Amino acid sequence: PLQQTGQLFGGLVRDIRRRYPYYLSDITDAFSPQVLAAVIFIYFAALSPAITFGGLLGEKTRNQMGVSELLISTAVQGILFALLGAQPLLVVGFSGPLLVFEEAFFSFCETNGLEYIVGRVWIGFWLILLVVLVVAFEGSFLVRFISRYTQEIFSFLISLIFIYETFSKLIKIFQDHPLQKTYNYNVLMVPKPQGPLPNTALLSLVLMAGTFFFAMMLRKFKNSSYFPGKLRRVIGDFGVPISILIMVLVDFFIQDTYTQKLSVPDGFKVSNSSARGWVIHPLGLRSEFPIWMMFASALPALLVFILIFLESQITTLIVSKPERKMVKGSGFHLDLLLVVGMGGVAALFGMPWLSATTV
Amino acid sequence: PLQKTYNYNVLMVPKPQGPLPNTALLSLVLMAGTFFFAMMLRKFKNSSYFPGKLRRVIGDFGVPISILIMVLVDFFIQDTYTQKLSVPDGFKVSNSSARGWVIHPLGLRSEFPIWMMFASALPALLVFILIFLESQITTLIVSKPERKMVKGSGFHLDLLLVVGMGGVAALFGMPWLSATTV
Amino acid sequence: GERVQLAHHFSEPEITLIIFGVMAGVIGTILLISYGIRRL
Ligand SMILES: CCCCCCCC(=O)OC[C@H](COP(=O)(O)O[C@@H]1[C@H](O)[C@H](O)[C@@H](OP(=O)(O)O)[C@H](OP(=O)(O)O)[C@H]1O)OC(=O)CCCCCCC
Ligand SMILES: CCCCCCCC(=O)OC[C@H](COP(=O)(O)O[C@@H]1[C@H](O)[C@H](O)[C@@H](OP(=O)(O)O)[C@H](OP(=O)(O)O)[C@H]1O)OC(=O)CCCCCCC
Ligand SMILES: CC(C)CCC[C@@H](C)[C@H]1CC[C@H]2[C@@H]3CC=C4C[C@@H](O)CC[C@]4(C)[C@H]3CC[C@]12C
Ligand SMILES: *[C@@H]1O[C@H](CO)[C@@H](O)[C@H](O)[C@H]1NC(C)=O
Repeated sequence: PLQQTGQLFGGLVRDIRRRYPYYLSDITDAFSPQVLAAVIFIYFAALSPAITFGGLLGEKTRNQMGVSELLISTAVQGILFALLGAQPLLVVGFSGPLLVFEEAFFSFCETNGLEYIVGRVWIGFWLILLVVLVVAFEGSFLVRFISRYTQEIFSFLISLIFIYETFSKLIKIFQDHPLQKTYNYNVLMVPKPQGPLPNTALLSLVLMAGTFFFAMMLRKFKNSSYFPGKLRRVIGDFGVPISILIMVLVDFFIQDTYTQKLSVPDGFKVSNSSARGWVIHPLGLRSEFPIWMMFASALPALLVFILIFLESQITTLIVSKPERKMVKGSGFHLDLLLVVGMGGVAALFGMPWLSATTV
Repeated sequence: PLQKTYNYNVLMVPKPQGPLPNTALLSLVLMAGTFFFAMMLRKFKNSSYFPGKLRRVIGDFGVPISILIMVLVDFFIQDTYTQKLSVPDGFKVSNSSARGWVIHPLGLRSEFPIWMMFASALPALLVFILIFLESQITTLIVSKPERKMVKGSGFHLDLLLVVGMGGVAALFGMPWLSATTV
Repeated sequence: GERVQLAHHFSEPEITLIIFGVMAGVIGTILLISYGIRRL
């Protein structure tokens, strides 16, 4: 699939003819409880990072892009990628390097006095042209030069980063509510507790440890020799939902102690109404957009394209290894084109661009 | 218990008279960590990691290592209170008024009744039955042929020594013991 | 949109159609140039 045909848009047509004949099987093969368990797993595994990244982006960009816009963009891009993509197993969502680039671009626009959301619109406009040019010349054939060396190094680094961030969030929770002999019993809770609270960090650690222990025990029980095989596999597939339900019920009966919960916007609305609406004018919202920035946005668009390309292609390489028994095929060109095009379209509506996250 | 509010002014001597924050949760965390470290070191004893001699040395000292690690972890948490081991200040009787080191068989405060001296046999019979069953079943468990015991075990000598030491310690006002299974 | 926005000669559908047309023209020109090479 990584060969260079020499024909314009040849890779896209090859990926289409490789994957779309299996479209009928892509609906019938989901009739199993393992698919539902995977849906429940990936729902939380994509919603929680999306909520965290949307909150951080709203804090850092003065709520120009926030939780609601990121969630809507994730939903739309995931629906379109599942309906039209060549590797539906990929999960489309926001990532940390994208957050860093957004912060850097916001700082640049604040320093230069430029409308940052319109700059994002122009960045997406350049991204669409860049991905069309890459797909036209079959630019995704260079991925064949990425051997197991770089793929495994990137996967190990990303897993280490994920584990480090997971532990650092717990460390931050412990720092926010340290272990002290005395506490103030009159602390305002809305919107967040302004002071340390008893039994918070320890209960969070207990819940995290219990969730991890139950998940590992159910994963081992999947491969264990206990119970009838069908029921054993059913329980093992739903191990993560069972652990999540058990720990949520355990925290539910502890009414007195406070634990941080998931936060979602009240409705489908823009994070900051004053800054922008649903549709952002490429010519400018408050002030006329400069002419030079429209042409200068290509280099940030080039960096975004490089980031998204590397992330998505390495993730596709990892998930489509021959040792993983992938007997349906993967399309690099079609997936890259769809991802970057959806990002460029979502840039117009003031929504963040995404990528195929590895984890 | 886990409560929203606590009284920050609670007397600690000899024991806390009221609920304290972060106590039960930290106790649960310490217990879970001790168990997890002990199990992980027991698995590491049978694992294929590290040189074999060092692996066996670490595995044998798995329980002391886990105890030391958890004690050090609790040590650096100064603010939170956890219940500790309590021992008497010195080698003395628990209640000086009740008895001393040597208890007179004829009576300490009042003359001991004659009938109770002969009636004590049935409680002594029950104690002997309990100690005999406990010690002999424990000896059977620890001296199974499948456990590779190649030195032999003596049931009669161990039973005689245990019950005799219990009877002697009864004179000095000390509890009688038995070979505990665990 | 929201609040008060600066008035422009081209509306948002108009400006996005113009941008898409310019992009399509650039793509077509690049494709024709590439088709010209590797033949002569
Ligand atoms: C609540 C469950 C029902 C309670 C009613 C209690 C009544 C009751 O549960 O018996 C029915 C059934 C006995 O039927 P049976 O032993 O033949 O079932 C075998 C079992 O399912 C194995 O797991 C299968 O191997 P694998 O996994 O595919 O590799 C094997 O298939 P195969 O590979 O050899 O061809 C099956 O034949 O139970 C059990 O499975 C034994 C464990 C019972 C454990 C106790 C029940 C938890
Ligand atoms: C801090 C340790 C020292 C650092 C200095 C680093 C330098 C360094 O550590 O090399 C020395 C030594 C190599 O010597 P070597 O491989 O021959 O040692 C074998 C090893 O001890 C096995 O565990 C033994 O089998 P078993 O257990 O009895 O069944 C085997 O005995 P046998 O049964 O075959 O007759 C031993 O021969 O190390 C290692 O053990 C390999 C693991 C190194 C892992 C990395 C070190 C942790
Ligand atoms: C990469 C894609 C977006 C095409 C390349 C962008 C360049 C070539 C084009 C696309 C849209 C164009 C703009 C469209 C409309 C106007 C309004 C007009 O009164 C002044 C020129 C101006 C501001 C154009 C400048 C050049 C422009 C920015
Ligand atoms: C919305 O943007 C304005 C500036 O236009 C800013 O003052 C305000 O803080 C923003 N809203 C939030 C919730 O940050």
